[PDB]
Amino acid sequence: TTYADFIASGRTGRRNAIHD
Amino acid sequence: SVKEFLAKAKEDFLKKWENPAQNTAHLDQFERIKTLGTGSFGRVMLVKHMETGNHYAMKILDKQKVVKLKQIEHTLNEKRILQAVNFPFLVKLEFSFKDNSNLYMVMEYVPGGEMFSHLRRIGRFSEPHARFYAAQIVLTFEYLHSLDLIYRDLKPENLLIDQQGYIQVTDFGFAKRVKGRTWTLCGTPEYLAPEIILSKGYNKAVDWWALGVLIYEMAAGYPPFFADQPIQIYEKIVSGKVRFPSHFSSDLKDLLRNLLQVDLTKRFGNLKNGVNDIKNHKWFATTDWIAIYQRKVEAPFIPKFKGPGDTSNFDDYEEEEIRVSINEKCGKEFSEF
Ligand SMILES: CCCCCCCC
Repeated sequence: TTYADFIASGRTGRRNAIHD
Repeated sequence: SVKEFLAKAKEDFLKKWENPAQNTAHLDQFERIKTLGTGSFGRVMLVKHMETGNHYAMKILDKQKVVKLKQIEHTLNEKRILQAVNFPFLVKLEFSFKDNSNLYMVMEYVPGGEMFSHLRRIGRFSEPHARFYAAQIVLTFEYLHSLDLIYRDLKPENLLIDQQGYIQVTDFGFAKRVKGRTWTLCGTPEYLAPEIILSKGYNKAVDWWALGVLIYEMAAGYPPFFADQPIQIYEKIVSGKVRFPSHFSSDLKDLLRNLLQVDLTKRFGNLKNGVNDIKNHKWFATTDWIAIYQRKVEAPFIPKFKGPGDTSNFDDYEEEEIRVSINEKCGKEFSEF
């Protein structure tokens, strides 16, 4: 399931901003 | 009536924008209690103001770290804007000052935690729950954009829940007052509009794209574009394809198709009718915009409150010293702060 794929991913915690 | 509100809001703002408050407190007036987070840059600490006993959320930036990250202008943007705005769903800046080492913005403490926490734990919000929060963001962007401001970092991490169950937007580190187009690559990967990824000049339409992402994430429990690495998220965003859960209503999917629209002449928020294309959409037909603004609508949930100064709605973070050098750092770069 898409939910399972998300929960197993490395980006379910707080996400940082980017910049260059 | 909306126009008249925004005219007045603009004259109020411009007075503070052209004459910013500086140096309205000092560090020694606050007792440091506990770290509440990290934002775009720096950290946020729960503090208590001795003279009143009020609790506040104090954002701390190390001036030398800001310089290294090339965030000088963005930081001056953040403070100048925050001190000039005034809206129910924006966290209020109470004081700002600087010392030899750091910059400080003392904000209202919003004890209910980040939406992020609540959303991940529950899994997803109901459509009516998502709509209540989304409405508040629609009104906030209506306000901000009317002041020629672009926010550029909408996400659940930046949306705090107050003791009435309403949202307050925190962290203005990428907010900018710009008429016309701008080019800085900034934001959070999952929330970036295609035109940012593809290094085009862009405008406030990026905020409306980000609203699409947020409503999706609130109603699905995961973002419309996710992967293990940012590059893979960007390939998904610029592909032109989105999939909705089967539980999304047809009205929700239609809204989202018009928000997550790669084509700028078709993206809602960015057409001749402005924010009214969103406010008048069928998904929002039950929304009484004025009662939302007045905080008269009953919230989906009220955060648990254990007392003044309670942080149990927030994650724990490693505590770091507030170090103040005996030598002034970066004085010229931050002179207007
Ligand atoms: C009569 C009050 C209207 C409030 C609308 C707010 C627009 C951002």
